[PDB]
Amino acid sequence: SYGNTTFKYFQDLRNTGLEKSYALLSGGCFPTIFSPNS
Amino acid sequence: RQRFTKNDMGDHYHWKDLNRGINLTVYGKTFRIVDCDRFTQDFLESQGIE
Amino acid sequence: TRLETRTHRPNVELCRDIAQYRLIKEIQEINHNVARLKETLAQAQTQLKALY
Amino acid sequence: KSQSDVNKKLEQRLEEVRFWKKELDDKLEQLVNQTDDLLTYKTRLERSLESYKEIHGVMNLLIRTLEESTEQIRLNRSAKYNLEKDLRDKFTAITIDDVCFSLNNNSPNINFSEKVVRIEPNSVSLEDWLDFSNANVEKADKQLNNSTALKTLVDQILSQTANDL
Amino acid sequence: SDRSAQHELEKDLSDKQAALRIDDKCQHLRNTSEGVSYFRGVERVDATV
Repeated sequence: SYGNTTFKYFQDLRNTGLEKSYALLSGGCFPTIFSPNS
Repeated sequence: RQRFTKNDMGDHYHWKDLNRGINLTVYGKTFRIVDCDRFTQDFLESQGIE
Repeated sequence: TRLETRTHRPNVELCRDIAQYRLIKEIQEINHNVARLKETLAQAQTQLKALY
Repeated sequence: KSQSDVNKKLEQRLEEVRFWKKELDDKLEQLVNQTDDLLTYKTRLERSLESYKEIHGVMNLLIRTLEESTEQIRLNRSAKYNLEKDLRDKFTAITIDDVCFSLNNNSPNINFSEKVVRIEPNSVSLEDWLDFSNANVEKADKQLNNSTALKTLVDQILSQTANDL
Repeated sequence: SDRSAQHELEKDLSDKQAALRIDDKCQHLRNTSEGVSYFRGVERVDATV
């Protein structure tokens, strides 16, 4: 539903935090997610 | 009859990605769409695609 | 004319509603009154025969 | 007396259909404005995308955001098409019924019908009619909500990334 | 003569009310409308009395 698409972007908010965290120091350990792709 | 592999991961051309006058590669050989027909026009515009 | 013309509404634009109902009732009353009037004419001409 | 009563109910139908068509017009024009704005935001996005050829995460993120934008605008003008066809058919009905109203006891080209006195299959009732209209309208409104939220969203994401760099 | 006058005024009224119908729809347009079309040409067009 639309609420769930907004929620998809809410995961995308966590993901924006995730890529910003992925743009941190190396000691900070973080994985890749499904968002990167070809 | 089978599904056509858009990209590497295994995606399918989900018809939401087809307008007039676009190209596409399918197992090597690449093609260019020209035009369409009455029912296709009506259905695609009902879905909304310009 | 009215009931005929209100038959060319494309797709879902037809309502079979209270206007239709009462128009049908109007047709009924027209026919019924015409019948009564013709009957009365019959009686009238017969008794005129008697007068002659 | 009977003739006058028929007149009345004709005007009743006229007025009600007119009100509904005006509602339809209002909602459609609002949606048109919103679609315009979303397309403008798409333009801004692709501008930034091409600019950053001059770190890598932002490229994939912005491509994906453009994807969801495409899906949103998709839904929006699908709803737009539904509402437009509804509007055109409503007006088609209203003009003909008004033509039927105009007639009197002396207008020309008046004749007999042959066989109409029955009820045809594929006919509906008032509440079903109203629910059809109501459903289409409320769907359009939901889509408007869609558009507003995603506008705000895109502005947030662009400003955030810009400040990040 | 009465019948003659009736027929004349009747056809006048019919064409005229059709004309009002037309001009109602003429007004019944608004910016960002549906019936819009890229027709061309008919600007220097007329045949009127």
